[PDB]
Amino acid sequence: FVEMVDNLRGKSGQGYYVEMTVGSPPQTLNILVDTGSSNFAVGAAPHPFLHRYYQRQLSSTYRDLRKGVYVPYTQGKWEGELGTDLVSIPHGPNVTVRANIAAITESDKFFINGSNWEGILGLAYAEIARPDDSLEPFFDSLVKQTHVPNLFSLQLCGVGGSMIIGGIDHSLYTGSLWYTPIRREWYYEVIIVRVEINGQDLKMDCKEYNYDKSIVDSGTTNLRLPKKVFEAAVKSIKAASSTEKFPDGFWLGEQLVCWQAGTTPWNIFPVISLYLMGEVTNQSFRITILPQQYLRPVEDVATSQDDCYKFAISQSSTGTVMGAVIMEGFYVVFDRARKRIGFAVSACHHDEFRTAAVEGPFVTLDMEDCGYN
Ligand SMILES: Cc1cc2cc(c1)C(=O)N[C@@H](c1ccccc1)C/C=C/COC[C@@H]([C@H](O)CNCc1cccc(C(C)C)c1)NC2=O
Repeated sequence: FVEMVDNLRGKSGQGYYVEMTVGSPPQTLNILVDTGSSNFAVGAAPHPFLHRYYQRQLSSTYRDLRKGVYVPYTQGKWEGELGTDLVSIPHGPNVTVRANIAAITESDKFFINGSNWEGILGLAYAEIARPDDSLEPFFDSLVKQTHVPNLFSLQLCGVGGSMIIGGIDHSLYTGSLWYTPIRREWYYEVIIVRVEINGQDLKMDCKEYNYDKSIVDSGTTNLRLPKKVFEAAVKSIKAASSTEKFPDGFWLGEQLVCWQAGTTPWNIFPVISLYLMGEVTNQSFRITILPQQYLRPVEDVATSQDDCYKFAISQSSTGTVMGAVIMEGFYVVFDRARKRIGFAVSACHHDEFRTAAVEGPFVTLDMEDCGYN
């Protein structure tokens, strides 16, 4: 696993990617790591934002599946043609597998100018693959075709980080690993049982936190919350930070807030705790996130007399999304073999006053199931 450490790169706010090769002879591409979807897809024709792309006609091992595919995400969409080819991860396990690949031929608001990645690795389950669940996802192929154990973990550092395939690297975290069940195998779906802001409970029925599912998604930046939960959370964050007033556009994630370089007032912003269902009845643990995680710096030389930030919590109409802002400075273990997700504090986490945490146990008397439907 040391060979896999620091195998992820990224531009701030533009996506974490791993190097892969596709085809025979190997064509090198940088591929976005996405636990929020299940299609492996690569740019396969010119695009103003791509420095390189998959050339199927140079690969003797390419097999055309004679089927088109269209994938509309929350942000962005693409379409292209299915086939299969040999794939390897130079800084992953030492194996070469034959995998499904979508050759993207048209796209809209999907590739990002300057992001350095040319494709996406959907690491979730076949139930949400397009065009349907018969298209085996990459990680499934890898496990079936090799001896790699059925689990991977991600340490995203807010850029670089590590994707450890087939295991857990103890150098990447401290303290204990706490596990929450994967509720259903489609997305990495989990259940939040409680939310607090500065230790104050939001006080809603816990099904609202999971309306109509809650997922762990490395392919989305923000923590995204159902409308009712989002409005409650903003109200409580505004209340805690009320010594300064910000425009509504800031709270809507449409406008930056800036402070003279070095003077960001971290202390006025609250910590947010998300309590995740535990492995034992009515037990939970919490992960705590600091404003350094949910106020995302926007690098722009033009504004660089200041430190400028966007509010990285937003409203969702498709359930909770624990995006990269939540994953950053946790080590997150996708323990597919045991149908659970592990969290620990990451070696790449804080202030001289507060530190992000993963801790438990917490018990609740309330017998409600927090799962939505
Ligand atoms: C609002 C928003 C949504 C999404 C991405 C971003 C922003 C974004 O800004 N992402 C960038 C990034 C930067 C820094 C860190 C992490 C990500 C770069 C990543 C692009 C890849 O997009 C991946 C996609 C992810 O699969 C979504 N999962 C739920 C889902 C919803 C609908 C359909 C489907 C499947 C089943 C087809 C899944 N993310 C976004 O939609």
